[PDB]
Amino acid sequence: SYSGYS
Amino acid sequence: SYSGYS
Amino acid sequence: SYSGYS
Amino acid sequence: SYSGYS
Amino acid sequence: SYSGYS
Amino acid sequence: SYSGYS
Amino acid sequence: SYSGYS
Amino acid sequence: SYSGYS
Amino acid sequence: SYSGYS
Amino acid sequence: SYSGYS
Repeated sequence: SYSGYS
Repeated sequence: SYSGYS
Repeated sequence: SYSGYS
Repeated sequence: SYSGYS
Repeated sequence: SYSGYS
Repeated sequence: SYSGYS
Repeated sequence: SYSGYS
Repeated sequence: SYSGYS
Repeated sequence: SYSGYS
Repeated sequence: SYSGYS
């Protein structure tokens, strides 16, 4: 998964 | 999954 | 799933 | 699912 | 604002 | 703001 | 702001 | 801000 | 996974 | 700011 800001 | 801002 | 802002 | 703003 | 799952 | 999963 | 998973 | 997993 | 800012 | 995993 990805968590945060892209 | 993705959580946050893209 | 996706949660947040895209 | 998607939850939020797109 | 809030966007996503709580 | 908050974006994502809490 | 917060982005991601908490 | 915070970005990621907590 | 990725957590943070990209 | 904080970016990553805590």
